Formats: sequence, C-alpha cells, structure tokens
Amino acid sequence: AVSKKEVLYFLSSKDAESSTAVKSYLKSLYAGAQVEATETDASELIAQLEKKYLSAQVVEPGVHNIALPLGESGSAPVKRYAAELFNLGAQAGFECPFIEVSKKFGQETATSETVKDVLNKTKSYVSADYNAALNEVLSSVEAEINGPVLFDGKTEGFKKFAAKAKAVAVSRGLPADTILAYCAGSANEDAADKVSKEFFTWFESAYTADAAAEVKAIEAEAASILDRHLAKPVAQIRKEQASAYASLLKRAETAKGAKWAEKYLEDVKAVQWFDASVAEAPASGPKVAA
Amino acid sequence: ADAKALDELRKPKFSSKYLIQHVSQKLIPAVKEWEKSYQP
Amino acid sequence: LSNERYQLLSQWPDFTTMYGKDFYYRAHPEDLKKFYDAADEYYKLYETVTEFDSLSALASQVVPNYAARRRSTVHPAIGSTVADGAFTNFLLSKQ
Amino acid sequence: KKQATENLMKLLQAYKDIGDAKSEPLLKNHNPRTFEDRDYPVPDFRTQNLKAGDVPKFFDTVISTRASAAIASKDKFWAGRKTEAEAASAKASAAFPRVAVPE
Repeated sequence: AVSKKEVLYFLSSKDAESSTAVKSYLKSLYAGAQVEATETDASELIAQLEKKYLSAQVVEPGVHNIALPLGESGSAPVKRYAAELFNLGAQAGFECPFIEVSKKFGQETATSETVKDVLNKTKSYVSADYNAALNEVLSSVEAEINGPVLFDGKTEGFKKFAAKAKAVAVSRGLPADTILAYCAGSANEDAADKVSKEFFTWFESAYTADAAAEVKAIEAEAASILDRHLAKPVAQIRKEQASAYASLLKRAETAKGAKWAEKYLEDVKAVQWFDASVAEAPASGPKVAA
Repeated sequence: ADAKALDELRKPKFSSKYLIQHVSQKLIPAVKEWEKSYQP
Repeated sequence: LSNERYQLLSQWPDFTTMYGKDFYYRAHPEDLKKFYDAADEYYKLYETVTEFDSLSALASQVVPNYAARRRSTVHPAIGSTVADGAFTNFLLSKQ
Repeated sequence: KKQATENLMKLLQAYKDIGDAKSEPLLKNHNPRTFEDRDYPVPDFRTQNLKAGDVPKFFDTVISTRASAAIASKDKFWAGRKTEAEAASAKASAAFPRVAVPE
C-alpha cells in the first residue's frame, strides 16, 4: 500500500502502476474510509529529501514510458521526446528546467561574495566549455582591477566583467540580451510578448539540442555495443547472455521479502506471458482483455 | 490466464521505482531520528 | 542497426561458386587455406548478425545508464545548453 | 573482409586461367614427384667409408635430402605461380554473383 504522501504525488502522475494505486485508493475512500491527515511536520531538510525521492518514483516509470527517437530524421521526434520529459517534470513536481536549474544556482551560491567562488560552486551545472570561457575572461577583468571581482552588481568592477561575460555568452550562441529581458520582464504586455516569443525561440532551440545530444549518445552507445557484439561468435553470445540473465535472476531470488525483488520476478512472469500470448496469435499480438 | 488487461499491460517493467521506494522507506524514517537527535 | 550490417553481408561474393576441384587444384595450397577460411568467416559473421534474439539483452545494457541520467536532481529534461543559458540570467543579473 | 574475399576469389580465378592457358594437368604441380630430379648423380655408398650399421642411415639421408629438394622445388614453383596470378588478379573483372540471403 501507499503511504498517503506517495498518493498525493501520484494524482497528476499518469503511469499505470501509480494510477492503479490511486484508483484503488479512491475506491477505498468511496467506501467511507477516512483520508489520513497529511503531516504538518518534516522540517526543511527532510521535506526536500522526501520531494527528492517521491519525484524519482514518478520520473522512473515515466522515463521508461518515453520512446527515444533513435535514428529518426527531423526535429519533431526530438521535440516530442523533449516535450514528454517536460511533462514528466511537471507530473513529478518539477518546474520549468529554466526555473529549476536557476534555483540550483542561487542555492549553491547563497554565500558567495566573489564571482570566482560562484564559478567554482556552480561547476557541476555549467558546461566546462563554458565554465572555462568565463574563467579566462574573469582573469582579464581580474588583471584590470587586481582585486577579486565581487558578486555585487553595484560594483563597477563587476559591470565591466558582466559586459565581457556577455561577449562570451553571445559567442556560445545564446542571446544573453533575450534571456535577461525575459526573466526581468517589462511594463507593457505587448513589448513583453515579443521578447517571450524570442526567448521561447531560443529555449526550444536549446532543449532540442539537449535532447538531440542525448539521442546522439544513445545512438553512439548502441552502435558500439552492437559492433562489439557482432564481432563475437554466436556461441559466445548465447552464454555471455545466459550468464548475465541467470546472475541477475539470482540477485532477485537472493532478496526475499523485498518489494523490488517481488516485483522484479513478477515482471519476469509478465514477459513470459508476453512471449506466450504472441505465440498463440502472432498476427494479432498480445491478447488484451477487451 | 489469457487476456490480462490494458492497465496491467501499460506498466513499464524493469524500471526502478521500488529501489527508489525501498531506499526512501529506509532513508526517510532513518533521518527523522537524526535531526531529532542532533547536537554538534 | 543490425539491418545495415546485414545489408553488407548481402553483398558478399558467392564463394561457393569456387568450391569445385578445378579451383582446388589450380590454386596455391596456401591461397586455398585462406579461401576456405574466408568462407568459414562469412558463416561466423552471418550467423551472429541474424541472432536477433540477442538484441533484446543488448538493449538492457543501454537502459540503466540512460535512466540514471534522467534521475537528475535538477530536472529530467535538463541539459547543458539550457543550464548554460540560464547561467547568464543568473550571472549577468545582480548577485 | 568482403574485399579480401573478392581478392581471394579473383586470385583463385587467376590461378584457374593461367593454368588452363598452359593446359597443364591438375595434379601435376601438387605432386612433388614431378619436381624430383631422377637424373641426379646418386651417391655411391661404396665411396663414403660406412661401417656395418651405417648404410641404411646413409640411404635415408640421400632419400630425405632428395625428397626435401623436390618439395622445396615445388614450393619454388608455387611461389612463382603466385606472383604470376597476383599480377593478373590485379587487372581483373570482379563480376561475381552474390550470396543469396533473404531480402
């Protein structure tokens, strides 16, 4: 059963095993069961850890339900794949990726006075091809002041760095004037409309190029896994795979009583139903209850 | 036997979801007993 | 992908047209060992490219590393180009 | 590997053309008896100072030297036949039928 904080996370979720846990919970509440009071407890560090591990139970069956657009031509399979992961972010409680990674910046650098310590605590989230181009330009503005460039904004020594880092950001290809004019806004709704149409033209060309770089790495991983496997004789392949299949079954049979190992071996019985339901009618496929 | 369902057949099979649940069922109740008992 | 490799085993020359004994005895005895080894090699390549029941276990070597990259603590759909372009909103604004 | 197999099949065609041009027998050059010199000066055991048990070991090393010199003369034929066919497999046709695989 679910712990009533999982089932609040699975309401806007749309995978199968989470909706049938919701639907049997809503069928219990139709038969007069009391909805248990959700906890007004679990302080700021424990609340961010439950949100970390309940979002990952919405993301994990959702990622396995998104077909990769491997070996497709065009942007719309890559835009479908990116839109399904956007919607998986919203179903799991994430915001927009722009609003969720900039929250990661301002959280990791809450205590930063100099921008060299910004550029070292946001190292995991910024590309090293871009972290280096902001560190080389930093040491030139460090050469003009011969004092550490501050994370102040009011400082004029930062204002000449922010005009040099804007020259770096346009060199990568990303419009730093359009990005800044979106998250700041404007007064009228007509001049803010044209900059949102120009941010979302960058943003869609941004997240497509992250999805397409993810597809081009799965395509390159699968093509090197296959070409290594096609160089084996077929007798080696069948026993390398039967050794890997049997070792991975035994790890789920060593684990007794665990919920994951009970569900692992129950899905092995559901794959063998799929192979057996196809053998009865192969022009029809698997037989669904209809 | 035959003809399972549709909502039984829409489940992704070898996802984690239950290692993530088994970890959070043994990390969240084990860390509430860390902040309630914490002095440096 | 296994089709693109099978399509170039479709273009292999029919070596069994040179199996007769008028090719056995005209040929150098070491260029006939190589010819009979290049025919045994094609059956090694062809019997493994048509092992299509092994492609399902090869797909499970791609899944778990992909699925862990989607369990990002930031977002499932995050990438470098978005997180770089959202650094200039963070850096080129005031503090 | 497809080009190595086309090179081997073009070589094995070049062996068959320059053998059928010379109209030579099939088993002649693979038989090392045909490269044996029967007009060899055939050493006399009566001029080699053999003792009592030494004559059959003299006969074996006159035979095995003459069989090895016929085998090594067969190898010198085929090493010269190879370069005659390696230089005609280069200027060749390579119109071979393909292996029937299902489409």
